[PDB]
Amino acid sequence: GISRDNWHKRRKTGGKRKPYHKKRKYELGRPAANTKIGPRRIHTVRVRGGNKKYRALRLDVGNFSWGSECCTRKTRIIDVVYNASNNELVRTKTLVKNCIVLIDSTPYRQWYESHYALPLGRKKGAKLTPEEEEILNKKRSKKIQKKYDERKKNAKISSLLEEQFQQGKLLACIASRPGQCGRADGYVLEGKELEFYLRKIKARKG
Amino acid sequence: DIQTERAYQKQPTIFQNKKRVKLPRYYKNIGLGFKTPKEAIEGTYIDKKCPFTGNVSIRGRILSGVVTKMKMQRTIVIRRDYLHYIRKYNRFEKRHKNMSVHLSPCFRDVQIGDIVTVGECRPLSKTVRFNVLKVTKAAGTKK
Amino acid sequence: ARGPKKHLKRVAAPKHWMLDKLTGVFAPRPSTGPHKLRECLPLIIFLRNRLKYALTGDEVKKICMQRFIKIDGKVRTDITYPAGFMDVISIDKTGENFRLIYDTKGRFAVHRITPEEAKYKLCKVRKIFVGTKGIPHLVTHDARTIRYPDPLIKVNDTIQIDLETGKITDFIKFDTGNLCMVTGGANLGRIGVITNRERHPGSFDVVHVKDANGNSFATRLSNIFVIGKGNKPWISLPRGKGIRLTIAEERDKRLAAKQSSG
Amino acid sequence: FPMKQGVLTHGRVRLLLSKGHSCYRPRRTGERKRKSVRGCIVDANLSVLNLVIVKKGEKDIPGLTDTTVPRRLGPKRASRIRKLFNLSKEDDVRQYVVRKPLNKEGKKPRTKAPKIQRLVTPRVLQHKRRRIALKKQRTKKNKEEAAEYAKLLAKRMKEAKEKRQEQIAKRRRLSSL
RNA sequence: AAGCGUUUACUUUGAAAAAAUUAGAGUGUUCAAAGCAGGCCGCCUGGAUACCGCAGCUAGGAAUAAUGGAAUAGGACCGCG
RNA sequence: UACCUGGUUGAUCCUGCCAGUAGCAUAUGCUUGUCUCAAAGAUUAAGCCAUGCAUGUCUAAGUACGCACGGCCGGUACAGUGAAACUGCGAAUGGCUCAUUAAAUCAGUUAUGGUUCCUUUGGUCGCUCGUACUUGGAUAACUGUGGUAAUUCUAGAGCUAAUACAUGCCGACGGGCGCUGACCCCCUUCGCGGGGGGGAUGCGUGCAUUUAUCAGUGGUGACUCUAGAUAACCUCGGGCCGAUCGCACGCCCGGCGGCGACGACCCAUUCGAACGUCUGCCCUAUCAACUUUCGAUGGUAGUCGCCGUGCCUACCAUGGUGACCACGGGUGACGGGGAAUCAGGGUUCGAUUCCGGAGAGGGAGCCUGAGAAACGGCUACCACAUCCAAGGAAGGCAGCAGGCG
Repeated sequence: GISRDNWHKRRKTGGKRKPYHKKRKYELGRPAANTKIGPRRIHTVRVRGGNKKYRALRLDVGNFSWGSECCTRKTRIIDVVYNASNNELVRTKTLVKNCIVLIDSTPYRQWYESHYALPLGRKKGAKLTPEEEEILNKKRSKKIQKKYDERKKNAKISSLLEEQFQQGKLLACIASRPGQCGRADGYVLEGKELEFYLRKIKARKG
Repeated sequence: DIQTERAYQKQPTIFQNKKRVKLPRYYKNIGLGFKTPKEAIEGTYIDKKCPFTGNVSIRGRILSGVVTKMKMQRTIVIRRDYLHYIRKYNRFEKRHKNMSVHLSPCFRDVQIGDIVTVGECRPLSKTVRFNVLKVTKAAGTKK
Repeated sequence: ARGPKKHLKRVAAPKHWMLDKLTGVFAPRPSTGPHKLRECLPLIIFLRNRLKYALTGDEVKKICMQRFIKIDGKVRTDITYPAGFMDVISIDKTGENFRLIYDTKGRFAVHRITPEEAKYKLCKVRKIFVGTKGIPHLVTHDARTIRYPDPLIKVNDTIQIDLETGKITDFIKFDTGNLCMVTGGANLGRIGVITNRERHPGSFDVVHVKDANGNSFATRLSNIFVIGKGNKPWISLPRGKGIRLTIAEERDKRLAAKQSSG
Repeated sequence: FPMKQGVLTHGRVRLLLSKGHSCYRPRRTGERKRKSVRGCIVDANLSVLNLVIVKKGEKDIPGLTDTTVPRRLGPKRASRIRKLFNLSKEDDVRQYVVRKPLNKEGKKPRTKAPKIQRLVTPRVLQHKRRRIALKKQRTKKNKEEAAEYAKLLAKRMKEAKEKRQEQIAKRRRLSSL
């Protein structure tokens, strides 16, 4: 197959390296995974040393971390928006490392409304009819209200992050290598990182 | 200033999106009695191949050279004069091997003819296996 | 080659085994174990060439399969087990215990020890590891990973382990003035007191060791094994006592003993 | 040339066959070899067809259904013996194992019984007690060695605190000097 | 006792440098080419040593051959606002 | 032993080469009594091969219902050998040759802090909080039918075993640690307020992998090292937490026990393998410019890989080497330790028993396996070549002998 070798190409000066041996097994090269968004299809590949790597081929879930409060949730990926490597990786929705994806914000909304007891998202005009989040937001005791108020004092959220929670989709960068270990984890963008990636998405869209 | 590439430029060690009520910069010692430069700590750039603010460690050999080419970006070409002794003809000869060394951007006052100190590391590219550790100015020419 | 080696040539065999050329093409390749390739002496060579008990390798296989040779706490049934430095071979029927110490030359010595000495042995630690639950681990030269140690132990120290339980009893810390056994190189078999330590950042350190007769010599740290504190070793020493006197003095000691014996 | 299921032809097809495939026994561990088989469609370009009578008709054939051949080997696993004889988990298997008579000229008539595999025996019970006793020994060794290292670390902490107090007393002596 | 010290070429010591082969201690394979053996009423033993180009590490020297200080003075040094 | 002699001329002295002189290799001619060692299809053809052999293997310790032998003490399975076979491991070791290869291999010195690693050895393996006195069905060996001219070609029918293939809990297991926390208690304030404790239900809480944060037990010259805590995953083409076996036999009043063997998740050790740092190689200018959007030299971000790298991909900059000989070509060049000649200097050979590299006529691709781009492994093309009943099958002696050229 394809070989990883520094001898198949030219020198520093420009001459040609004549082959003194053929392709080896330690010069192993395998084709790309190029995973998609769908039901979980992860194959196993025996590698050098008897170990196993995990090729994703279609994958939707991803355990994504939010770093200002350091909590991860298993979140389904729905869209691929930005990739600094190739424009074709944005055209055809292919997950690789350092992709900017739109992820569901409802587990982070549930965690925020269960921890800090503050409304998150919730465009004015709608109320929850199963009443479960209303029960989770109301019905507080005497001395635990001080702890909820001390949580409320340190619950400032950014403007662009608040707009993204209002839209319901967050921007997440894929940090784990998806085609090697099979997992496609990552972290939610915040601050100047999110401003830079939104400026690049706006420059792409025009 | 910085961040002119397509992706975001940051250091993989430090975190910068903490709860706010200057960004923290990571640096490290290099060993072998070499002192760290001031601008590598004071600056706001990044470099993943810098021997002070990057994921690379200086091992093996520590050598020297003289700078002869600076036409490349984030790397320079040094020149190495050495004398070879043939056992038959008891004289010397001038040979030079001009290796490519990754010039870290912590040094800015670098011209040609400057004696530079290089150090062995992991191969960062096809022909670069060396980082610039310290830069000595050439003989004379204060301006 | 397309994998790991399994044979070893007689010419490619190391010098300290002192094997002969006329007999065989191959040499007994030592198996994988606590010691390296060119630092040990196998059980088949120790039983056939040094002691001259058996005659053939089949007889060596018969001796090791009658369960007679008990190497350092457990009977091994292999003829090419790596028996390196500080190894106690216990033979039950003869009542003889052998400690593998180097001679003053490059070879090992047939060194007879008491069972009171054979109960313990001394081993230099190589490194200190931190296990998965914050547990310190000592890794020695014979790959003995011993955990929960005395926290006084450093990288270049020696520990006195017990063969019947596999636990440490005492230790020698690397201090200036202690004894030394040079375990490798041109000074293979030298015994002297440590008089200088020279550190090197990046480069490899060196130790100047002074002989008891006044012969100071430098030695790299990779071939240094301390055997006691000051001038009191905790092992028994073979004849020669690690001096390496001159070849004219060796000729004199041979000729005077020959003319005295007659 | 033999047949093959699923290749779905009528002529002659050469295919790669490995371990786990029909009409090819591997010789090396993982050896693959081109073999020549036929499709699973029955035509006149054949020699022998293998037929299995599933349902027996009205009349009785004297060639197949007349002479009945008994089974050659009996069950060997005790669970299969229980499944055959409809046994419980408390009754005996050794008295209910199937044994075979042996008779020929010259030698005496014998009766041979198979070795029952996976039968509950006190040797397996002793091994089952043995590995959990080794687990108990490992846990007791970890507890005793952790307690001994806790005592040793407490002694080292006491002497290190004494050394720190000596160093702070030396600093106080230098400050008074 | 630990650290620093204007850079090289040079020069001296020290470790690392696989064996066989090269020289060479001992040995009556009847001598010798060879081999690592043998002698005594269980022991004595040896199976050494030397060379190992070239490059690299370390520890002293600065004669020799380069290299530059400060000259529109943004020149050193002990101190201040 | 730092060595000369004859030859141009009628004769002399030079330069100058030739011829003598002595070894080490290769062949050849003549002759040949003993004995100890001893090279031996390398030079042209790394050209082609009939024949036969060269890697298979069982211990009391994985499977034993072939009477092939076999003991009588049996009805409480298997006395003990044991063909064949499943499974495990080796077959990636060794032998041959130098075809290719000129900063390539290789020699000296380095690091893997940038990676893997069978076996052996030393550590781990009630740490996890939810039928176990032992789980399920398929098959070989065997009985029987055979197809083909022929193969180490195999199929349908009846079975039967696992340390081959999957599922999988009892015991520790009663309480600890973080959370939600119903609710309760004490003091003070007229009161809101403030301070200090106990606690129902449920969840998570072993090692290993992935994501990010906080702090900084033990070291290195140096970590984004080892380790602690924090919020989850733990790839159905699933990760370990023994659903194994053998020998004498004991202690309680059914429960407890030894010597071992084998297989295993992780950390070390060893044999290594591979990528890298610096220096070193024959001749040629009738080879002066070479490389480069068919990667050339770097940066950013990815893919693959065991890991670091244009190894490869998308976009940017036009760079990189060279008269100190790059680039191109040739070699009757594998490199080295070494061999011969020798005053000192050097000159020539090295394919050859020791190490490293390459390979089985030429390339290319892959399963197995820890380790192969393996060829006494396969898969396609070129060249050679075997049996045929004319449908097909089958091969790689630069291994050992042997045959042709």
